[PDB]
Amino acid sequence: VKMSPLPTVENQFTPTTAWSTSVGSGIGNFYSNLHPALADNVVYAADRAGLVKALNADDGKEIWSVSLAEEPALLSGGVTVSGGHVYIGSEKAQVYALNTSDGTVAWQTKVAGEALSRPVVSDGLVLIHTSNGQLQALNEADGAVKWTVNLDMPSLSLRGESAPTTAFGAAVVGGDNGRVSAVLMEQGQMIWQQRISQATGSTEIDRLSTPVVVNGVVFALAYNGNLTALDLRSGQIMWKRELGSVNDFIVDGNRIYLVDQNDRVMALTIDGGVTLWTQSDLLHRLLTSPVLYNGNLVVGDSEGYLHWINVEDGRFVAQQKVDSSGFQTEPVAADGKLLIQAKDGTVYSI
Amino acid sequence: DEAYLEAAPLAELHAPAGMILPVTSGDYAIPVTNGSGAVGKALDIRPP
Amino acid sequence: LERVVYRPDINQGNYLTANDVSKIRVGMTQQQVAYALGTPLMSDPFGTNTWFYVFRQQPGHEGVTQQTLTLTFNSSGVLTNIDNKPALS
Amino acid sequence: GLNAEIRDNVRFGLEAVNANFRYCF
Amino acid sequence: PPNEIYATAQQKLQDGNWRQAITQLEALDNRYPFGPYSQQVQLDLIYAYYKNADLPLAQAAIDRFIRLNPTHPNIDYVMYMRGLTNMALDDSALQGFFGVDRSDRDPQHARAAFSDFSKLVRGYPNSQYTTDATKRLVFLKDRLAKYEYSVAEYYTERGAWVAVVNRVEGMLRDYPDTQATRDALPLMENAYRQMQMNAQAEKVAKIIAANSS
Amino acid sequence: AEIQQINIVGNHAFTTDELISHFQLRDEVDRKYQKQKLAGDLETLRSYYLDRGYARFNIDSTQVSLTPDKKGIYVTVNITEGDQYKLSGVEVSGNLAGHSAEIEQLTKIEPGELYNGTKVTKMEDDIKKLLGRYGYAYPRVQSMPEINDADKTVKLRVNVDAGNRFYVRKIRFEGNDTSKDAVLRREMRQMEGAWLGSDLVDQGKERLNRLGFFETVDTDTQRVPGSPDQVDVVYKVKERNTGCFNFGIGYGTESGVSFQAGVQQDNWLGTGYAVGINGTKNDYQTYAELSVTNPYFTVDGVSLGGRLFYNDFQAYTNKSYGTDVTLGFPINEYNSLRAGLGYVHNSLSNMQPQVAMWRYLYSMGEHPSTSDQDNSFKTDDFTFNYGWTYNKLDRGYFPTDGSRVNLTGKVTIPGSDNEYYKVTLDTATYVPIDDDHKWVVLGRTRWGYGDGLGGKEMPFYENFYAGGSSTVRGFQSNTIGPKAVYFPQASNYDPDYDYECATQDGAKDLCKSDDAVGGNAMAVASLEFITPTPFISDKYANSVRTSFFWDMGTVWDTNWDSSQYSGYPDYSDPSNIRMSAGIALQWMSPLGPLVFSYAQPFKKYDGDKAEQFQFNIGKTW
Repeated sequence: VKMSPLPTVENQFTPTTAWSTSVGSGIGNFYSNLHPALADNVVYAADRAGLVKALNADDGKEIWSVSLAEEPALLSGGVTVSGGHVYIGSEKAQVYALNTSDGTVAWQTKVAGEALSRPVVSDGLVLIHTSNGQLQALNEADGAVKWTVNLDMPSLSLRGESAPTTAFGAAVVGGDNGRVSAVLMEQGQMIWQQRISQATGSTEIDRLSTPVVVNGVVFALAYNGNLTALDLRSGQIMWKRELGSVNDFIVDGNRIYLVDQNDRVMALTIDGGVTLWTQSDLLHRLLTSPVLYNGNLVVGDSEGYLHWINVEDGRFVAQQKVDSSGFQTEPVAADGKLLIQAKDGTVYSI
Repeated sequence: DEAYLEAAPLAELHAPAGMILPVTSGDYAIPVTNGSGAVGKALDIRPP
Repeated sequence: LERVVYRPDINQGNYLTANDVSKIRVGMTQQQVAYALGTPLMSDPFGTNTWFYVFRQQPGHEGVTQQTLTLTFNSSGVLTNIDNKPALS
Repeated sequence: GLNAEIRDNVRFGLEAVNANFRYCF
Repeated sequence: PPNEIYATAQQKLQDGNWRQAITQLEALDNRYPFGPYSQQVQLDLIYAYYKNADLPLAQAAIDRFIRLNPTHPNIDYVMYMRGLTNMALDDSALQGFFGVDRSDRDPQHARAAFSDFSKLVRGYPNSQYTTDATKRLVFLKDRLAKYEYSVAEYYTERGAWVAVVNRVEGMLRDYPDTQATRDALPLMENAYRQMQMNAQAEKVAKIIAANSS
Repeated sequence: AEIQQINIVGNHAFTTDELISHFQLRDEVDRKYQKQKLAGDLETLRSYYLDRGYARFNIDSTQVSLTPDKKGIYVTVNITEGDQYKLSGVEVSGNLAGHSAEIEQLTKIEPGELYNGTKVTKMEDDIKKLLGRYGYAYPRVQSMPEINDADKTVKLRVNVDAGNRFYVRKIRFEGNDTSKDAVLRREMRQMEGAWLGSDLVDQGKERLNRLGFFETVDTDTQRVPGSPDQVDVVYKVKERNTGCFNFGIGYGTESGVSFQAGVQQDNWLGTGYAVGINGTKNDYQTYAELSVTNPYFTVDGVSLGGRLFYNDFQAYTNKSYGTDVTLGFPINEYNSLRAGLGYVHNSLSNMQPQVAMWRYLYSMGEHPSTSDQDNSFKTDDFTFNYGWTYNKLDRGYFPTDGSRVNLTGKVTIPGSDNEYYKVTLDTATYVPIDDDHKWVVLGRTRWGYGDGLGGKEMPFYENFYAGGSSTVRGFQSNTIGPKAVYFPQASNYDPDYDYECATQDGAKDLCKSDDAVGGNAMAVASLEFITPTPFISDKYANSVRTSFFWDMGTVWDTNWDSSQYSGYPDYSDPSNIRMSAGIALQWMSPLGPLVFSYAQPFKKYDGDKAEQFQFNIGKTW
């Protein structure tokens, strides 16, 4: 219905692929927040069918693997690695708690709803969201339920119930009804709520997906072009802009890095809605969320390209293809290693 | 056609001695009119 | 030998049964009788305030079966007479 | 090869000549 | 302007092809929807549709006119044409040709026509059209009574003697001055004699004798 | 933006695929924004669970979640399961009509059955239907299962209120413009002035549809205003253009002067009579036929009808004429009988010398000279006709249920020139295999046999023929079966252009031919698979039918002298069954029925002729 352009630019650095391998079938055309994680020089990744591997981060060698399938396991929610355990959700409402040193499942429980979100491990509890608006905290010891809260939602869209951001014993979550809420994590006690966006076109307008808290300042945005800066202990909004998307955003260096719902690349200041620059060469071409790696901004897209963006002005630093099958999920980086998985099982380290 | 001009005269029934005829329905009554106008082929039915 | 030609069974008139007619008494109002037996299908339209209750069946090319009840009311709507023919004769 | 359908549900054909027509009731 | 096309259509109506007059009038109806002649054009289309046997459109045009002209100095003409429009749907040229008596077919159209003419006669007693409407009403009253006669006659052959009695009583209540009731009365006498209800049969016999001639 | 998957959460008794298999929404061979199908699927899922005893089954919520950029839809339902409950019994109370023995009997269950919501609904309909048979028009029936959780059992409480009786005051008809009222009032089984029953009124719809005159019959039971216990039953019908007037005339310098004309109507000016007039003339053949049928001579169903016909052809020379009269009447709701008498006179002359014809002629005492065309014969036969029929079909144009049987035959009356008998049997059965009656299985068979009396052969012009668009599709009409065997003379054709074998020079021995003679016995059968129209404008959706078919049939010659003619194919062997297959379309056009078909005669024998693209005016089914 619309043209998808490509740039014609020099590949300044021709980034070298360090290794690649595949894990089973992979994600394919199913939209989910399934992504790898890296800890202790071990890369953890999973297939939608249920195959989960731990790989050697330096050469891609398989060091551990398990199958959680019987119907398939339908593993989802990504991989969260914290302390001695790895936690994975599922579309069957099951939550698998595995150990980091041994992939034998420590326990399995159910959360009464699809676990289509990233589990968060903090303050002794594992925080899991569900598509039904039920937010639940589990005991990190045996998976026991500690508390739940119940939110509402319109019958409209998939938002992913973006994972909570925790601070000072509480957490902030973005509800798919369009409200940001703060809850006390020791009890499940609601602290405050605030609305981000409203419209007369409530039937079609989309809602919140990932809140970020920096020095007590809350950043949040909704797909329906609404981005705000909020207080951490109240619903007070400091400033608002007509900005938002479904993808994650990065806050660092006193700057906010966004990828717009329309695939525009945008940067703003931390102290307000002031725009620093935009880039449109990828506009209307599905982009992944940004990652900051060795000082550069890196994004992928649906055709297998990776793009190295100069964080100063948005200037394109490099254009390279790694895997022509296309990227759908979040690229990740840590401790100098940039890891990414294609839309299929293939995992690359650049 | 003019077949409507051949209808038999509406010769009304009379009651017998004793028993009364059923109560006349109020429907299909025809008001008494003068009948002074034209009928059939003698009537000009063009628009005014 | 028309006896072999099929004829659909014919029902005529209102239904009557002993369980209902045994309840009728002189002194009932027209509303009470109409309630007990139901709306008459036949009456005298010629000025006599009377109702005719007729139960007629002719199934199977069999003999005619009929029970006849005649109810006579006064000008006030009060039943004054009952005439019940249990069979044709 | 002359023909006509002068009215709905009426058909005529003319066409040596083999003229024919149909009405249905 | 509509002047020349309308005048041409009028000459086509007086003598000529009614379909050309209709084509011209429809062109004027679409080209000048609100012009000074719009009402005359609508009245002429109603007439042309009646004359050309396009009765579904004469009915639609009449209802449109009535909605647009709930009051009009010549609305009695429109009602009179409505009555003729509905009475025209009773006849059938093919059934007519062979001399078949159509009285037993669906009578709903005759009742609709009757209602339209009754409203015409009652609403405008001084209209020049009430003489013809009176003749229409006299003819139609028998058109409707005869149908009930045919049903009453059919039931005496099957033996539904209760239906016969109630059907004729209904006729007697609604059509006391038609020929069909005077001819129907023996059907009631027979119905009251096949059942053992002689007390009522004598009443009927007295009615027949009183009106015999 | 299409649905990518359907997820079920909390299901343990059934698998995802088993439950999805009953939905109208599917993600595999996609649909979008189907709100009505989602609602239908949720109701279906609830009923599916209720049918297995899960009395506590509850659906807590559903979600429809659109993916980014309208790439797809996720559908999910939240399911809470209970347990399976046993039904302990049924307690019936309330204002019963005095027929508790039947009300209780209809609701009986066997101990140990699991609760089933559909059975409860059936029990309710079986009580409303029963009360609707004695004359209670508007009963109220309600039920509520009492749940005993400790014992995992239920007990059903049924509350009945019979209401009161209703009577029919008038039966009125609307919408018939041509058919006489006396036609519609012959088909009502519910009489005015008597108690109502729905089992009686519903038969009027079937009777009128079987008549075949109307496109639809819409019933109604409108209540009388201002009356506590009376109903006005009204039938609304729409008449189809029934029959046609066909005329054409031929003229030219090579064609000469000829004509063909006729009139065919199943309903004559709407009076219920069926008539048929046909005639045609040309320079070598004349034909005329007249028939009339009155379906109602008496009010109880006795019917009368008959016909006269004449024809002749000059080349052999063949002239015939005759008349017949038939009387018939019903003996119950579905069966009827016919019988009648007729007379047939004919003559033949200059008959071509053939073995099949002459064996018959010899059997009567005739002695034509070998290969001598100078010959003649005359026949005057008196015939007795009889027939039995059965008809339980639901419709007149495109049947969907029931079956039809037509057993007919005739015998010679002693003293006739010929002595013989002939019997035929048509059967057809419709079996629906879909609740919407769009997919139907249709089978048809035809059987027939004839023979003589006293050692005589049946006259050859009464023989059966098979093949053609009406009987076995794909063969040239009247070509299936034995062919004429010719004798080896002094004709007006011998000089040239004649049939060589039959000439003085062409042959001195017998030969086979392509000229069909039919035979003494036949059997034909076909199977059609009736399917919905792939696509057509709604206007014609109910006027067309499509089907696939497989046809077979065979005709064989009894008394074939296989020993005297051993050098030629033995026509006594019935096993040479002809088979074909193809596709057909039927259309009820404003001008009458048409049938179009294409077939391939995949199985054929020596002498068979093929014709693959056919259509006709069937006047059958």
